Amino acid sequence: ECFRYWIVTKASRQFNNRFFGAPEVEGVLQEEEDEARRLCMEYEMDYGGYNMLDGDAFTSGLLTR
Amino acid sequence: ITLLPDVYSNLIVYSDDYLSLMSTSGQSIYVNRGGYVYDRTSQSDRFDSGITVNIIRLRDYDEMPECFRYWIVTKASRQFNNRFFGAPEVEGVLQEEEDEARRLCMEYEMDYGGYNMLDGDAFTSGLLTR
Amino acid sequence: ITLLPDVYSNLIVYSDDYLSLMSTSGQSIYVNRGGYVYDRTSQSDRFDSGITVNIIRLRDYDEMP
Amino acid sequence: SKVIGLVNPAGITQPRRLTKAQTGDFVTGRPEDISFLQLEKQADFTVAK
Amino acid sequence: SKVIGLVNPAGITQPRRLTKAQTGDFVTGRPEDISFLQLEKQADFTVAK
Amino acid sequence: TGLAEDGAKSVYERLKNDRAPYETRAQNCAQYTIPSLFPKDSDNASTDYQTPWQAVGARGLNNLASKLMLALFPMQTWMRLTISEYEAKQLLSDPDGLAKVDEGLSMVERIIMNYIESNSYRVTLFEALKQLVVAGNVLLYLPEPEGSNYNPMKLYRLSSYVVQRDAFGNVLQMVTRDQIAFGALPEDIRKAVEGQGGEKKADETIDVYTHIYLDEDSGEYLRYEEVEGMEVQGSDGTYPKEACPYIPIRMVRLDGESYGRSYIEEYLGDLRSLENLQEAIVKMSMISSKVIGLVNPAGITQPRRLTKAQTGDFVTGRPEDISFLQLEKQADFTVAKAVSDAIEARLSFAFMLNSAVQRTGERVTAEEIRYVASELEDTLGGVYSILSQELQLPLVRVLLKQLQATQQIPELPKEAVEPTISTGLEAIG
Amino acid sequence: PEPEGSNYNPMKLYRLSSYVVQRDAFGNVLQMVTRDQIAFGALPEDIRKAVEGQGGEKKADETIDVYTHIYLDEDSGEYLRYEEVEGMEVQGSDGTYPKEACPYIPIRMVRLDGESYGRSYIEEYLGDLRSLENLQEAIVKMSMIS
Amino acid sequence: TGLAEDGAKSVYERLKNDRAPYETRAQNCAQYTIPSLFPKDSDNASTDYQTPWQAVGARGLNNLASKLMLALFPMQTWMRLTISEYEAKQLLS
Amino acid sequence: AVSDAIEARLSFAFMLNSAVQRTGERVTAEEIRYVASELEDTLGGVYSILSQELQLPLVRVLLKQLQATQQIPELPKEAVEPTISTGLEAIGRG
Repeated sequence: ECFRYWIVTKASRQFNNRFFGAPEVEGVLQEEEDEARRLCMEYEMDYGGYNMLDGDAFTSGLLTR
Repeated sequence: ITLLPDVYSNLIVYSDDYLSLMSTSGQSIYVNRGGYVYDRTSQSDRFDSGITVNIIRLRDYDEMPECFRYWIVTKASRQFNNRFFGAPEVEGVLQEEEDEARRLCMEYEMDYGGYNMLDGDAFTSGLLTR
Repeated sequence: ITLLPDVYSNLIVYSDDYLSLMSTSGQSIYVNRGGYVYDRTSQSDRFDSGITVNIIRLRDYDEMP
Repeated sequence: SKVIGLVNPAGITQPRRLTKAQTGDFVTGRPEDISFLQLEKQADFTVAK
Repeated sequence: SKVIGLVNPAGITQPRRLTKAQTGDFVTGRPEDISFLQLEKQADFTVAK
Repeated sequence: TGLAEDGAKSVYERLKNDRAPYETRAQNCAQYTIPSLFPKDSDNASTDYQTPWQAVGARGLNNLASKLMLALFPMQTWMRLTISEYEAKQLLSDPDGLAKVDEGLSMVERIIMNYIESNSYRVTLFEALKQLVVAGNVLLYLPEPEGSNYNPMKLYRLSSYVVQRDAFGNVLQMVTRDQIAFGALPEDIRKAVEGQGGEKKADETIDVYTHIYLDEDSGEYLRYEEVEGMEVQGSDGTYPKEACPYIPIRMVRLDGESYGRSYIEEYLGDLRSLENLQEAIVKMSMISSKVIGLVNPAGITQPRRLTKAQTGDFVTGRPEDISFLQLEKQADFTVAKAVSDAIEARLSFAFMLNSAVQRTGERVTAEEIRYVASELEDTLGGVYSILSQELQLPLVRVLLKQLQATQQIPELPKEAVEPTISTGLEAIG
Repeated sequence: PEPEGSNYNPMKLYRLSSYVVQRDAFGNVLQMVTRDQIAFGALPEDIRKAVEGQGGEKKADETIDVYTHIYLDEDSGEYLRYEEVEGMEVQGSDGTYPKEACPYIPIRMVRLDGESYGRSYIEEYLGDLRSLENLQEAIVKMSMIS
Repeated sequence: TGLAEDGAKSVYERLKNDRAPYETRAQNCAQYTIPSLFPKDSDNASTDYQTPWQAVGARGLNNLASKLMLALFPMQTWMRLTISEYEAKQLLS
Repeated sequence: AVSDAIEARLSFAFMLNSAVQRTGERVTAEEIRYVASELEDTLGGVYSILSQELQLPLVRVLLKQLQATQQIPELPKEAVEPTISTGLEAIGRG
């Protein structure tokens, strides 16, 4: 759902740039797209759960003792 | 929370009501294929005995914290003004109003959560044992 | 302040008056689900002997400082 | 001798991620959002001492 | 003692490339994207000590 | 028959539940201090005991045992036998009598020490001291000497043996399990177990329980050894309290507890904090000791040119594009290290780690043993005062009676045959 | 080895790989075997005739393993020593070592109960050793890039 | 002959499996202090033992053995022969 | 900083030279006893442990072999095979 919103708000911004340009609508949708992009990143870090100590390939071998 | 599969079909339904599906552990292994929960690590969408996951589930406009209701309105107010009757004067005010609305909602989130870095913390709690 | 369920139904009502419910100590557990108080941790909307929470209740324009 | 973490509400960082995450866990957030309440009486302490 | 990697969500850098990369591996990113949560109570620590 | 009515194994298994809390603590103290010293019962031959992240505990445990053994058993004579309740007739008159008995008592003491050192008692005693520090208590058993043989004293770990005490503190009953191969069994035991039934191979291991109990009828202590529920005939014997060769020694005594507690347990809650702090410091360095080149995507520089180019090769790019991921926790490192140093210094005086004079000892000296002894009293509590009194004196009593039958005793008047014993510092001079 | 006169008699050292030992929880030795691979020409004369007596031509440079097994006699607590070559006991090599005085001296630096073998002193600090290994390895490698 | 009924060949093989963890520990311990002292069974005559990245283990191992030799086995006497013909009568008579 | 700190722990455990024994150009009984005391301070009690398991049996076997080579003037076996002490008492004259 995080990405589905981002695709729509990215396509919504792309829609008025190309075909029918509304300056104020572009101004807000640019801010909204940045906010939507930020949220999809937080989803990916929450989804990934990447661990620099044990999760990674390199450091995991070092810590084993 | 536990998602139970249909014993005959053996596969769980990943409905659009499920905003987010994440594993309780660090790495999430459940994704959507064809509207059904899919274990990407296992390459199998057939589950037995159910799974334990973390789900964000959609609610109505009601059945929501009051502090969040004004933020939902304030954000929706901005878009509604933007889409139909875009007036720069009211648009600037609502942007300031939305920023305050988000500030209060985060203030609600910390108040509701009551998160403790010493004892509520997963890692630090084990360290404090003496 | 305590919220008492109906004796037969064993359900508490999350009325529109209640502006917020939070647990006394921390990590508030009671949330609204279908208009009734729901305990997300225990996954049960049926309570007995009541619950103790911190309630913000609506007041008129008067009765305010 | 009291720890209070002052989370800036305008910030992106959320304590739920920080507390649930294990050691060495990548968490989405910004360091300036997290701050700690401190006693500012440095000048008063040195005169009193 | 606990290590938490605070990744700026607006940043280019993604934790997946950081973890999977071996030692001495070029990874697309920016240093300012990645930060670590630190306990800033220094005045409190020195007065309490 | 009193306590022996249930048997030797039934009472032993019944008393395991009380021993279990002490075993859990002893394992915890080992985990932070030389984990190989007290191993878990399940673990065997493939354990690969993990070293603790902090090294203060392993260093401190060795230091305490080394310092104790120096004071507990110096190279010089540490036992003095004195005569009382008849010295009135011996001190006032008969100058020649005092000189004769003093030489005779000196003869017993030196012979006693030659038996200690020639029989390798010291090497076993040092092992007990290390086990006393990490574990609650140890049982030391002195088997009878037969003819001219080298018979090391047998130490039993806390897991191997059990002992029961009341609130008064005297020993009610104690049971010991011992694992011996069938081929290694003595003649008496092997013939009895064969009479039980079946054929036992040499490698086969069986358990023997030696129950020492206080019968209600008399104050004597009776001991019997049983194999698979049947007692061997030659094991039965009656020993007095003072002469029992089964010596349970507790370092830290608590009223109402049959077992002592380890010295380290009071600091175990502190080594736990030190280990966690040192664990993070090394793990932070492991993150730091990793090279990741963060290439700025908006930059011109491309890593393909940098890697393919030889040394001193002109490559198109900009220096700001290339950057390296670094651990930012500089402030957290110094606060964690600062607390760790404070804990280490706190543990340093607790474990007698820092002592300038004690560091350099060229030879054993009479005053040095006293100086080592005094420090064990100023700090560390009164373990020397108590543990040695529970250790040194019973060893002198039990060994004296065992050797007295074997050794020849000259004509000694009245109490000279059984002199009062002083141990520790009070026998040095 | 036995003095065998005034001839030079060096001590023979067996690495843990070469030999084997079995012990009880009592700490005493039940049985123990040492493996020795020696060239046919270098075989002792008693071993040489036994290999020749066994049958089959052997090249001089070819090495034949020899096993010396000492075990407790179940009837009497006395060590019994014999050597076998190619699964055949050497004739006349059998001997009864005096009780608890066999020339083999199995040595364990660290003694653990219920364990037939012993553990090194390094394994107590092997972890701090390997952690230093990882840190110094990265320090050198970073200097290589620079 | 129960212990030797299988022969030294078989008894060596089964009991060798017991020491398999111990030779693994020695090889791992040697790998970090000095790879030459305890070499594996497979490698021979072409081993090229890589040096440890830290020399503390190598420096310590040689020092530890030397210190033991000086105290345990010096040129001076290191066994004492104490004569007791009787437990107490030897000095008396 | 961490690697140097780890080196300190290993240096003490392995008794890395701190002029404790490197100083001096002669070997004396006093220095041997100094090392013997040091070997008990660290390393647990391996100096004692090896004394029982290595130093003691090695003397016993050679005592038997040397008994055949040199006939002890005193016939009794106790004089022939005296009790053996291999501890710190052996170091030094007595």
